[PDB]
Amino acid sequence: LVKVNVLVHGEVVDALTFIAHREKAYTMARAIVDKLAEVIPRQLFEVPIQAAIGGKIIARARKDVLAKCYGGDVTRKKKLLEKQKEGKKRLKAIGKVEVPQEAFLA
Amino acid sequence: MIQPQTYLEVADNTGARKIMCIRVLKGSNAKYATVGDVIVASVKEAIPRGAVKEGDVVKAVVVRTKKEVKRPDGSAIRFDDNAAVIINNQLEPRGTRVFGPVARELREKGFMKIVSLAPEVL
Amino acid sequence: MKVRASVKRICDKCKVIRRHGRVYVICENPKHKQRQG
Amino acid sequence: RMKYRKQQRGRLKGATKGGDYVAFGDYGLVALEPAWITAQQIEAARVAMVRHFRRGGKIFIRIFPDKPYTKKPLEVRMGKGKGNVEGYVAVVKPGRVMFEVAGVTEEQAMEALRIAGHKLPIKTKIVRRDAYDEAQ
RNA sequence: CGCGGGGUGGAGCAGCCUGGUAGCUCGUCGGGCUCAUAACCCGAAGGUCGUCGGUUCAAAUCCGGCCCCCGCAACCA
RNA sequence: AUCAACGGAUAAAAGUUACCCCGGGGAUAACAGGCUGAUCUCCCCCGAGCGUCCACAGCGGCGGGGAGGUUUGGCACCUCGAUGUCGGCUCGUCGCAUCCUGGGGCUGAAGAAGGUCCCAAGGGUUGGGCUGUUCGCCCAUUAAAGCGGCACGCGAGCUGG
RNA sequence: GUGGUAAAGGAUGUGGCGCCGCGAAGACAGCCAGGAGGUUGGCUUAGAAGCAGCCAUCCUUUAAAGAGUGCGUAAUAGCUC
Repeated sequence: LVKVNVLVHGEVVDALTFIAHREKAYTMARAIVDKLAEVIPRQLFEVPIQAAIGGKIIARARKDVLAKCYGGDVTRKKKLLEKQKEGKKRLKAIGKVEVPQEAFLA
Repeated sequence: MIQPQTYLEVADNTGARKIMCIRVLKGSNAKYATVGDVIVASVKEAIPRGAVKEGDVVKAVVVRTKKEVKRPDGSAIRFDDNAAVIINNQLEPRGTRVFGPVARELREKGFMKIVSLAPEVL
Repeated sequence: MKVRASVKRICDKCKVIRRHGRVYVICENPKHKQRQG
Repeated sequence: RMKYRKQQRGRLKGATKGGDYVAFGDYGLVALEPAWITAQQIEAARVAMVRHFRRGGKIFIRIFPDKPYTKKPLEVRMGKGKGNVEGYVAVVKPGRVMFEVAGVTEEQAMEALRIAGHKLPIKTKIVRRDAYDEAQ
């Protein structure tokens, strides 16, 4: 029966996982795990909430300023491209919570 | 008679006599909110404790204050614009509605029971 | 299922087709639309 | 990957015609007048190979990895003197002999060769034992 | 996609740029002061110098490009 | 004598202009044109290994072929004796590789529901919420609520943030 | 409607060409009845005793000799070949 869990950037997530018996691990993985996407996205980080059932992960479930200095500089584009790129590393980390549970449970 | 959003009188189960409208309920293009129709709308005014509270709702016509015609060319105007309220697809929340006899109302004939419930004076 | 390409006799034994200039294969099974056309 | 410990940092170019030869082991392939082929793809062969030969039928691979390529940095504009690196290929022109001996026997390769044949960016051809050679 | 700034004993930097040689601090092992602990007295202890591949009779070092960290850069279009 | 911006104007030498001017020139950009098609947009190809019996309903890892030419640019010869350069309303229209309605195929299809795949422009294809925005989110939806063309349709017709 | 700017790979397109299955004691079919007679699993035996997940390497007939290609589950049937 084991105890198939799940993963979601954070940890422990809502409150799933039971007992994956008879390959039942991935059996429902591509099902429940792929919970659409919590209906709500919250931010543009795109956290990857996998399924820490008991591995070894299993399941596998941003402003637009860049184009404004138009017509040139595959240079300066990059300059302003890194600015926000740094936030992600400082966001997902500092941006505690990021847990939008209590959606539909499906 | 017709309306997108507007001030239109509810006179129904709101805790005060008004609802803001949203729009016509069926034909995509239509603009006009013809009578004998159900509508999306909302109250803006207050309530005494009550029930329905603030939020959103779908529901129906009463009167017009802008020219009807009958096939028998009966006619009937009224410088005021109340309209019906409904829960779900169809049934009428409040079991109370003061209003008169009137003509166009039942004629959609999707909700016959109502007619009894608003028969009277004023 | 008009596939664009390939087609290599997949209802096992199967008939090459020549019609409307178009060229296909049908065998015993509908679950074998080898119309690369 | 498959290259190392470079003499330089960037070859020049050419491509016109060349010469390989006989098979080693009475199973093999050969092609036409190839453009360079990336190593992944080159390695992909054996990668594509391994699964199919009894998912184990051992085979010598083939030709060695070669030339550098790059978009300098990326897609800014020329300004580079011509540098930076990533991918490697093969000298490929008369239709080089491909190496495919195993003992894994018959069609299992021969269609894997078609697998290979369907693989790789050049029309090819299919070969085995034929007519020897000799060397001192 | 440039730069200029550099990566060192547990941590801290000194020490190097001036080819044949790393030091100063607490914290540190064991030891003195005690009803017990701090204080306070002492010892000893211990360093591929981010990699690397090279110049070199030899490289912490000279030198080069890969690896992280600092800062300057990134125009009117 | 690093006069090494090393054939050197001095022997001794910084900037800043959006307060600028004035000349000249397409013998260098910006929007645009076109160029090839790099990146993108899409379609096949191989078939792993999956997905109650499955390689080829469903998909597609590792790959390849493209095509196409709207974004990224590289370009740069039309031009500097005038290519007025964002969205917006107006009124359009081609194109389909379709987004809703046609007609099928196919089901891991009882059937309705659906999914997926062909072939086809007659049409049609919303009002708002808020910011310069297309875009995007959303609210009710409603048969449905598509891309993209056309100097990023549209200044001798405007708007003008 | 190939001329008519395209790859890949498909293609019993078609053409003629050389190389190899005519066995007129006569074939590959297409046909029709047989389509094996001790040809039945020790490892699943939930049945496989070909026709799910587990060996095919010797005789009987010769009509041919399917170690068995097939559709699948109570073996099995039952239709191919």
